[PDB]
Amino acid sequence: MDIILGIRVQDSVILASSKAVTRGISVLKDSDDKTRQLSPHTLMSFAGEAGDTVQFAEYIQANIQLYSIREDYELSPQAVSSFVRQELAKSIRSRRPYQVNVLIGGYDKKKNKPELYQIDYLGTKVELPYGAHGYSGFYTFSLLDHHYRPDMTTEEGLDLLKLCVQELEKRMPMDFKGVIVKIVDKDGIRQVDDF
Amino acid sequence: MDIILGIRVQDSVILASSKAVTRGISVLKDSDDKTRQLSPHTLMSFAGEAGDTVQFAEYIQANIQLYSIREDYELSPQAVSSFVRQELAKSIRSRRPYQVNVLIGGYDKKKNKPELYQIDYLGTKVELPYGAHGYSGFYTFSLLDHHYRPDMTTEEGLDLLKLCVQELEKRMPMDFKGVIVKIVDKDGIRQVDDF
Amino acid sequence: TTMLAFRFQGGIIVAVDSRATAGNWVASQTVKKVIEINPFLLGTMAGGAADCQFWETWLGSQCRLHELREKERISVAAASKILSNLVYQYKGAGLSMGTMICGYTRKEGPTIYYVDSDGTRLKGDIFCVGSGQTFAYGVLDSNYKWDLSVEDALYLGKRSILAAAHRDAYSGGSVNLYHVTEDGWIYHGNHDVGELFWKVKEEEGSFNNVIG
Amino acid sequence: QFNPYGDNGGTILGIAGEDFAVLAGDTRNITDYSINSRYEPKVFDCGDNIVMSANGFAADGDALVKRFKNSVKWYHFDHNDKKLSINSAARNIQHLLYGKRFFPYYVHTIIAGLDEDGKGAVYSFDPVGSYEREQCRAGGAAASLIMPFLDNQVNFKNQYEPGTNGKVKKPLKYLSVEEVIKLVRDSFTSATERHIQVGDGLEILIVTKDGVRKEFYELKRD
Amino acid sequence: MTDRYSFSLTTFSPSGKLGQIDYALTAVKQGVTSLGIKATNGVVIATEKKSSSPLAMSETLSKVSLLTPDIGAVYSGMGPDYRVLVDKSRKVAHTSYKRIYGEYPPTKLLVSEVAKIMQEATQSG
Amino acid sequence: TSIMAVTFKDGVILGADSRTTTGAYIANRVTDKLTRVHDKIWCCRSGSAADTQAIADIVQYHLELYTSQYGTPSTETAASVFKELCYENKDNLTAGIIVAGYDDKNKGEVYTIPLGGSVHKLPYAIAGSGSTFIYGYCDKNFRENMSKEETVDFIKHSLSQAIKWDGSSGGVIRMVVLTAAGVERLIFYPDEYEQL
Amino acid sequence: TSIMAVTFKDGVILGADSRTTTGAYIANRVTDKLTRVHDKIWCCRSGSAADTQAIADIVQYHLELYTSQYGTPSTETAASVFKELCYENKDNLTAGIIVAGYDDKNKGEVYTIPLGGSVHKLPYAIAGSGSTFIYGYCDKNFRENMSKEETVDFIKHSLSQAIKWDGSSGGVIRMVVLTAAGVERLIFYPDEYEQL
Amino acid sequence: TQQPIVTGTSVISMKYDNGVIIAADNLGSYGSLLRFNGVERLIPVGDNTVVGISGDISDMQHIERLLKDLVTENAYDNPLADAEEALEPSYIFEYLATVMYQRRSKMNPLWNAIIVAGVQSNGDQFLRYVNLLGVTYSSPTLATGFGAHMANPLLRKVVDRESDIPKTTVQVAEEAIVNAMRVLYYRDARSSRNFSLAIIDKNTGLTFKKNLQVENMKWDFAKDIKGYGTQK
Amino acid sequence: SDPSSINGGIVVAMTGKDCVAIACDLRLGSQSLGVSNKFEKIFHYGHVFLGITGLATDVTTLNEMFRYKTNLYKLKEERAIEPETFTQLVSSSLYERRFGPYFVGPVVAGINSKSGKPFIAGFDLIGCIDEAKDFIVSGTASDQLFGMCESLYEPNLEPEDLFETISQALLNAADRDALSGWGAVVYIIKKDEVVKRYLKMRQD
Amino acid sequence: TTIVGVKFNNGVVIAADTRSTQGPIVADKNCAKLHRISPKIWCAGAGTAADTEAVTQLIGSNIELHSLYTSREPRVVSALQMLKQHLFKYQGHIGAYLIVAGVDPTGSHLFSIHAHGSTDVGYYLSLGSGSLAAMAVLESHWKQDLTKEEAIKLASDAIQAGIWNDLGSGSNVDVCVMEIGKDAEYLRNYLTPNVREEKQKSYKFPRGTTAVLKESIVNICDIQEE
Ligand SMILES: [Mg+2]
Ligand SMILES: [Mg+2]
Ligand SMILES: [Mg+2]
Ligand SMILES: [Mg+2]
Repeated sequence: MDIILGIRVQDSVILASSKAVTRGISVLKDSDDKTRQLSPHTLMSFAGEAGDTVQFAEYIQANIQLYSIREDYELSPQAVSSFVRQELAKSIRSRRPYQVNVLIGGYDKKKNKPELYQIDYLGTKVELPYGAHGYSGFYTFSLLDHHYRPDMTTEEGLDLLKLCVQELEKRMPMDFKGVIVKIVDKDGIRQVDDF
Repeated sequence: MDIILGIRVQDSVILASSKAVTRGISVLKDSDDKTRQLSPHTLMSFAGEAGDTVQFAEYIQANIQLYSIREDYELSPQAVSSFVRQELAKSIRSRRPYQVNVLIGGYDKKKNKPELYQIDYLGTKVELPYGAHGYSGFYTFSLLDHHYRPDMTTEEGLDLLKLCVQELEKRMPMDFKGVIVKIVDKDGIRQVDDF
Repeated sequence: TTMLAFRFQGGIIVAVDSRATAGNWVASQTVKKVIEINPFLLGTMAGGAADCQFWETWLGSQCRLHELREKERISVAAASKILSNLVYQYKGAGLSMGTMICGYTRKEGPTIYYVDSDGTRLKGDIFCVGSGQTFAYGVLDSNYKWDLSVEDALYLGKRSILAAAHRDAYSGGSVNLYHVTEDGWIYHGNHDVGELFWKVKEEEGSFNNVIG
Repeated sequence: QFNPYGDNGGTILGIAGEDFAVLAGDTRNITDYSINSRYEPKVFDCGDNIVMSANGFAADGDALVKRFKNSVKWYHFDHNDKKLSINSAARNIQHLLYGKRFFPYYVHTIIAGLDEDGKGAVYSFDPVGSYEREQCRAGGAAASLIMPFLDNQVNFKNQYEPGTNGKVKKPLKYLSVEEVIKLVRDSFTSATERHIQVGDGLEILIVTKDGVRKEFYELKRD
Repeated sequence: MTDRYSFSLTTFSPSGKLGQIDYALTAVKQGVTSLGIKATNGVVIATEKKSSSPLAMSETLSKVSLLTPDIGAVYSGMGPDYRVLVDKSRKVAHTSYKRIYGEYPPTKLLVSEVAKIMQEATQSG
Repeated sequence: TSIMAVTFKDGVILGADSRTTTGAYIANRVTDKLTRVHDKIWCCRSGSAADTQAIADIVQYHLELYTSQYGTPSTETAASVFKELCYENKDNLTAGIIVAGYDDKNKGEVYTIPLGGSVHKLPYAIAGSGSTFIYGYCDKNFRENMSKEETVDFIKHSLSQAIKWDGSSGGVIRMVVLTAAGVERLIFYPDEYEQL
Repeated sequence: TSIMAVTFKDGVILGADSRTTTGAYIANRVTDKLTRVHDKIWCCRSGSAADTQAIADIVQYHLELYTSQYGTPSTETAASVFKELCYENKDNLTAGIIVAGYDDKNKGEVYTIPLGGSVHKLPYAIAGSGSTFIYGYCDKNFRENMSKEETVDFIKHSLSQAIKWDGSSGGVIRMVVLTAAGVERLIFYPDEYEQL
Repeated sequence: TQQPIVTGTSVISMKYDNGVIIAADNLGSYGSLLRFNGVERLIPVGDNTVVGISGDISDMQHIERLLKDLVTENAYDNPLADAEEALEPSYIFEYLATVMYQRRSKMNPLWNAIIVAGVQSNGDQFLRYVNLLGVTYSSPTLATGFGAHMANPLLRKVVDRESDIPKTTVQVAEEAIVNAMRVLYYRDARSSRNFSLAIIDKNTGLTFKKNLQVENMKWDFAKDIKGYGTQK
Repeated sequence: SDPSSINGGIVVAMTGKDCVAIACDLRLGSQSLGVSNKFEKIFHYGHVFLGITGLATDVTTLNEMFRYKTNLYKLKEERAIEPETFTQLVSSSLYERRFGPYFVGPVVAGINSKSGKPFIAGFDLIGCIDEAKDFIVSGTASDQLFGMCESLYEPNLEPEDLFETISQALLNAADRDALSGWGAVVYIIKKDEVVKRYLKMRQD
Repeated sequence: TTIVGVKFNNGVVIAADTRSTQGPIVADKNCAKLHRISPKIWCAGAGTAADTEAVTQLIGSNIELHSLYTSREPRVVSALQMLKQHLFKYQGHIGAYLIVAGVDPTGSHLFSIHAHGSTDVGYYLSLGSGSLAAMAVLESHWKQDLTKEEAIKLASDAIQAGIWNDLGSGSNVDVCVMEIGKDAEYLRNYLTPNVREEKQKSYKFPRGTTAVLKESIVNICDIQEE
């Protein structure tokens, strides 16, 4: 898939992911949701090779849901991200590796802190205030480097995100058909239905 | 370059050409005019390899302008298209061929008829009621095959053209930044500045 | 090849062409590219003929075992996922498949899943697959509405394949139509493109470029 | 590097009548520009009123036919000597072929017989098991020379009724076994003239409710 | 070296005469008589074998020459000039016709080619 | 490499040069290419040194175990063990081996096992890169039932020419004589054989 | 191909087989590989037949024009013309030529011109694919100042072995004798030389 | 997958009125080197079958051992091993054909072309071919390699179809085979003068002829051939 | 990639009693995409007809080339070129591009104005002449055409019977080729009248 | 293609089959492979058909001009030298493989020439995909001092071997006999052993079977007077 962005503000993590699905010549869909809820306060967006993306995401989702039921407890975003990293690190030396890059946006209820983790298909994990995969960072990071403040509100985060998407829509050759935006905070996960 | 469309209606020829210029990663320009006026009643749009497109178009323009001055006479669209075909047919067996595809829209003042010629970089010429180059025809020809009539007005031609562009904007993966539309009729060449 | 499937008020329309080529050579004009998985489920066939035939027939066997075990009609979601999970196991080995699994159940309503040999599984309202997919999409996109009648929807699917059959060299022969309802699919005949083209040209006034 | 495949040439043809079916094939076997045999049977009676030919790479063709004949034998053992219907044989051959999906039998298979209503039946397969019931099917080297002819002379394609000028098609009247055999012979005679791999002999197997009958005809040997 | 005579040696005189052509015609006038007669079913060409010496074998000197299987030539004037023209005429019948059309040229066109060669020797440098 | 084995009246003699090259560099100029797999069954090795050493070591093991159970093996049996290894592992080996031995029942025997793993029983055999230059000489000069001294001269002269023309061959000429009397090693230096 | 030239007391003799192959097919079994470039200067050809024929034809032309101007050329001069063509066009030729000739001043001379276009004056020379198998035999059996009959026997025996081992060589053995007496052609058939 | 190293060239054969004949030369080539000159490539199985093999010699020696083991195995617990339950040519062929196709299907072929010649229990002539691909075919005349291109045309002039077989005597058939071997010696660069010939007759049984030579060769006309064009 | 099958199309020519026939499809494409249904592949220079299949730019270029050459021929010869002579001109012209050839499959058809003898001929892309008595085929469906022509053809057909034979040969061959069709034209040629008929066929 | 050349008592004979192919397809069933370089010098070609024709005609043209220049009848060695030097120069890119035969004041000659420019002399030669089948026959039946009748027989038998056994060869046998002191006799379709049998059915259609959209007269005549 194409553009996935993430930004961690004061009290939430915001993930923006493109809606287009292109199979070579034609755009087959323009409303695709490139994300899975792993737990009530943890969201994962993804992009990479066709098929492997959803297969990997749903596999992770199933494993975290299994853990949640077994222990009657939600794993911290850090713990979930480490589990995901290991799976991708394991995968890279497999017979056929998962070609999947992910962003994990979670709200840690223990620490009362939002957390954003960026993990590529090699199992390269970094915790960031804002992140992206593919070429998305090339267009957006200069704007984020300038405007980002750790004490931003969710509304300010969304405005900075709009500026990033506008720059992408201007300078990117591909039409990614806009983005679905989701917010992760203390109350859980919700979708911004007008963006 | 990318999308170039042409449609010959009752009394005019309409050429639509994309505005985007993309050099790999970035869209360098979104207002590029991919056309040259060869004579007062003959317009040529073009698409193909970078550099060769404009070089070829301007070379043709210079030659037709030279003919116009020498004879004090405007060549017919048919004569111009044959000259252009020969140049491309000559080019294809050269050391380094012009990789340029063109549409030639002209109004023949002698016959009082609009004429549209489609020529690819091999020197393959065809006279058509409507034409395109690249993948443009794959998305638009089914619409043109359905709605086209030989007795259409210029306004109806523009409306059918809008439907074609809308389908392109929906199903094409690339953002071609809209089109510049030009009309060729008995009064000459003019640009539709709102499309 | 050209196939489409779209959801609408009255269920699903499935329309396909009938041509099979081996290079420039037209091997057949009478190919069945819709597969009757069972009386309620349809599958389209693009890519490897054998891969689509074999595994969607197999899918029918898995759907039958499901309803024997669970005493309930299998969902389109579950049926499509059985196929996508299977081809995903073979990923890299060289399966070639592009199919739309189409069905109409109580809990889901009319549902279409695009399933693909690299593991893709997409739910959607309109899908078009094959060498002539771009031509069919053009007719579909400009004429599609949810509130189409069964009669008009059937024609739209027929007309969209005809558009592709005309322009795409590797599409043609005849058009097969299906209408998928909750009580099962209904076949709406084989339509020779040769005869259909002239009929549509006259009645519709389209294809003025072509002399008839 | 070792190439496990080869091309033994040959051309086969199956036509389904109203209450009969024919499966014909030339008897010439070749490699490159040499003739291996002028008479090497290619169409086989496999039992249960089924005839079969697997044209292309002969080693794969012989193996497949051998395995299917074996399948017929075990079908009888396992299912109380039940007759294997042509549709059931078709589906069974799909599984034999697709079982080698990643190391295919390099052949184009055709089987002929009668369906469960006594009507003529021909089934055509690709190398990996995709199959279809067909009325008319040529396979092998000269298939491209024969099929257009059959579309014209069997299905009366592009033929209209005189006086109507394209408005009324030539009606599709049923052909007799004698009429079909004429078209088969003419098909192979024409193919022999224009294709270097076709020649020597023509062997036709005819299937009716009475059983399987054979007919042999000479072809040009150059 | 190099041929430094790149200019015409035949030029118009004040009276409009091309001297060198006139003088060439004078050389032809001194030449031995040759003739040609056309019949309904054939053509004949003839000349005298003016032997320069009785010790010379005049059969080895061919004044009448085959150009193509259906075309022949005879001359009056300078023998050596004729001989080289016959060589050029035979070759041009092949290069500018037979190798293109797969057949020998018609009489009038071969004549036209020979004429062109003679014209060029009247204008070339 | 230049190697050969020749049967004669009293048994068989193996002969070889002593040069081992890595490209144009002589990695070893005093190599012993005559290897013992049993008391009176020896072999000449050509091809990959690693392969032929590994094979010979395995054969020596097989014949040692054979002898413990069934007594002294025949030269044919030794050749068969060589062949079995070379034939079954032909895809991963580059070995050209000549097997020579002395029985009292069968006397002197020579078997050559070329690249493919085929076996050929011969009166005499030549192998190695240098053998190409002496096919003519050996064919013209070999006789059956030669004396020990004649056979030594035949091998000495033959390998002398092989060494002369083949850059991959050289050094000393080693020989091993297999008869009823026992096992005799011979060596001939450049100053001796170069003047022949 | 198996070709050779040998100097002896009265002059020089050229020898060759008659087999020409296209892969494993013998396209010509009675080929004449002994070619005349001047009255008493001949050559043996190996490599590309097209190349060696073209070269020899050009040399024959050069020596014919040389003779018209300067009189009879030397064998050294002929070899030089061969060399000049082979060396200057080494990128586009595959030719291995032996030049042999007789002067009265210089007597029998042999020059070999291998692939690169170098020249080597020798007492005798061997070339062609079959020559590899007779380097040992020829080196051991060649003597200087042999008689005509001895030299014929030497060539006959040598090419016999070359033909025996080389599949690319065979047919008849052709020979050309160059002396003061003139030019003599000889031919020897399989039934003769195979029993040697 | 491999490459052949030591190889044997053409094997030729044909049917006649009372049996079959098969022949093959005694050479084992090592590329263009005519390395081994005493190689027997016709291997009899019992008194009713002869298997002729071309191609890789190491694989031939393996097949030879398989056939030897087949005879041993058939005799086990078989009182009629020298009678009704003796090995038939058709049994021997089908076994080899099975092996050849299995080996090609594992991408590890026996690099050979094989002709099984023999006479069945009922007196019928048996002649069938199999190669490294597992390809099989039968014909009145069969030949491998170069023999396919040069011997078959000559042998087919004697027996052009099935009906010519009863008209063909053993003297005529052997004569044709021997001539074909001469032609191959003239024209195949990987052939030798020495060859073996085997006749399997329904009346006189198996006649195995070793150490045969190509004779009556024409070479004299070579003396008149000079140069390559203009040379006199 | 293969220049001879980018655009598609076919030509067929037949001889009859005191007549010849030449026919072609009307399709021009860019591989799978159909571009034109009016791309005629038969041209004529006087009474000599030339059909050309293959790469369309070369088809157009060669027509212009032979029009050029036949116009000069006529001015110099003072007569129209004959089929036999034109055939040699095509062969000559094609072979002069031996190592940079036009990717075409030409077909000549006509009647000698003096002898009245019907004539057809075919060429490969570098000028090798095929002068068949019966029929000549060319194009992406040449295999199919060979099959139709071999079975349908019989000698000495009358003009109106030859029309049906050649039309059916083309039509059914084209319908088994993805890159041929989209219309068809048939020329029936007699010594001093030529009729041109457009056929009705399927447009897929 | 199968082509042979056979020397005999007082001349030489050359023969060929009549099949021309486009891969596995038979383009022409009665091709003429025997070509004339000069009246009494004929050749037959295998390989690239346009190259074998173009090269014969070029050398044939130059041979004719040479004959006229020298007032002598053309020699086979001249055709050969001109052919090989032309072919060598193009380094095999002109795929012409020929058998050249003829008679001239010097005598009767038979040569073969390959695309790269090499030539060979012989009493009997064969060329093409059927050359091995043909040579098998020649090696079996050729002898010294053949008569004209024996040589024609041997040559046509050699071609037949190719026709029946080589898939690249077929149809008929063409022959040309060049005898010393005589006109060369070209025997087109000397043998015709492959006539197609009568078909089982006539495929002549009823008139009006084909659907027609438009009819029109084509103006082949020039612009008219008045
Ligand atoms: Mg189509
Ligand atoms: Mg044939
Ligand atoms: Mg030899
Ligand atoms: Mg079509």
